[PDB]
Amino acid sequence: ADVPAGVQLADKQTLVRNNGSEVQSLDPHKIEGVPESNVSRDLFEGLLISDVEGHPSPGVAEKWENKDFKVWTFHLRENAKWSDGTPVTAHDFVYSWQRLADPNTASPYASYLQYGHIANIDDIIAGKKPATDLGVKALDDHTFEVTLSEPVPYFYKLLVHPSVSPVPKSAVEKFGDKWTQPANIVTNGAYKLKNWVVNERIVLERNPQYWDNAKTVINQVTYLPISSEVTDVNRYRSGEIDMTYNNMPIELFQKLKKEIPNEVRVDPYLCTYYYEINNQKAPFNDVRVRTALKLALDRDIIVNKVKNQGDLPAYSYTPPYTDGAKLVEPEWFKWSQQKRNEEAKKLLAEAGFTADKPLTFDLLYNTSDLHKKLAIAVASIWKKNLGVNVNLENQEWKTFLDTRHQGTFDVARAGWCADYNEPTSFLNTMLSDSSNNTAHYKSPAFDKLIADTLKVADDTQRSELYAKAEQQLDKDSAIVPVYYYVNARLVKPWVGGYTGKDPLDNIYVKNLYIIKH
Repeated sequence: ADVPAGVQLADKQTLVRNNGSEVQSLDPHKIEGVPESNVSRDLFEGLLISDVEGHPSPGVAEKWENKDFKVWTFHLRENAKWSDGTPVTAHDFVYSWQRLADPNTASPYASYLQYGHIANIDDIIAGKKPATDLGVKALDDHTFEVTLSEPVPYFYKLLVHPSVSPVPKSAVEKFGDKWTQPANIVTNGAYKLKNWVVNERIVLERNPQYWDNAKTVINQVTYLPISSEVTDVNRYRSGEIDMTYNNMPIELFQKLKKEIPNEVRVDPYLCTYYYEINNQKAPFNDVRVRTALKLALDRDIIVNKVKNQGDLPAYSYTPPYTDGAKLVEPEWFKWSQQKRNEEAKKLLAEAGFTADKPLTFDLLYNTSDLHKKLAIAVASIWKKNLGVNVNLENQEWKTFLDTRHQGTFDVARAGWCADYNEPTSFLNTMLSDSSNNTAHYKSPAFDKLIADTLKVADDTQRSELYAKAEQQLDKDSAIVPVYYYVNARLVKPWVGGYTGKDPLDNIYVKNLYIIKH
């Protein structure tokens, strides 16, 4: 943390943050969501980290070079250590990225190594080559060298993500799935795990071995698992919570902006809220059905009437303000909702559905005030505009993600937030073989457009290809875009160091501080 000259620090430097749900895991190779990543950034530190404004910056690597954007050499600081005092070395990175690539680990982020095009990853994922063939090596204890199969000018931007953080081989090996328990875990971020009580709290304490420990200010941070946005706001206003999760309740938000304007933080956020259709399951394998659902949803009602928190109606997957996005707004987005409804009814009438045999399906969402209220509204809109019937089902976060990976669903509420600010952070998740493809969408045409982006060495050609890839997704109605999120949350006046400038919202508690109050 960089405390401004003249700010008076509180005697007690403790923080309580709501984290939206119980995490999937604390193992960097078994996680894929925002709540998980929030805790992961405090515990595990990779090659680079984001600074307080989100810029990729030195993490365990103090400096790095690239040869033709294909060979990346990371010089690791000599004093990087784990919480047990042992050094973090390039060998830790070699073992960790191999473990991520290994199919036996079954990471939801195995494909992150395909996104960076680390040599031999496709064969490793397919079981054709062992994980030790991965294009990574330790040239010495403090030098990690990464070899890609094609030039990737933005490669270093990927390296702030939890999937590429190091994990301690000796703890993993000795304790298996219990390596993350407080008595067994070993960490290299600013914090260490003190307590983990499922569905109650996660408490982290300062890690004195952290290389940058002298600049850490907060001594203890607690992460809560509260999925009710209403309850989160209530416990923030009672004094318990210092920073809510960034999902805001429809019941209270309008009141909140009028009651505590200065605590309501609203900033840009590279995330898209959408309804994920399971493209492999009939009748959702029919584009007419998917297009009807996409067109009949009334974004103006959802975004400005039912939610009204500053979100922008969406017509694509990749947010248009992603660095490198130059998207073409489709003609259906400019039409009237009436015109979109007739088209939708027409397509559904064409797909075999009638009043006697209507379209009825499930709408899965993770337990939340916000998502339930949006799903109820979407169900009403779809019923009125298209005559379809939907059965709402809530599931807790960890189970909800598993269900979508399992492809035991019809339509699911969904949200993707960028992992690095470049359109492929979104677009690579729709590749046929991506480990993050929960839409279960497989288009050889889409795959080809993305494959072509690194075969050109021109930003303009790349952007035009990303635009076309979005048009292909849209043409196939792989998803139902709803809105581009804003990052809205409450932060107490005494919480310093949170700028809101990072559109990825990669917060590190080591950067915050409590002002005397």
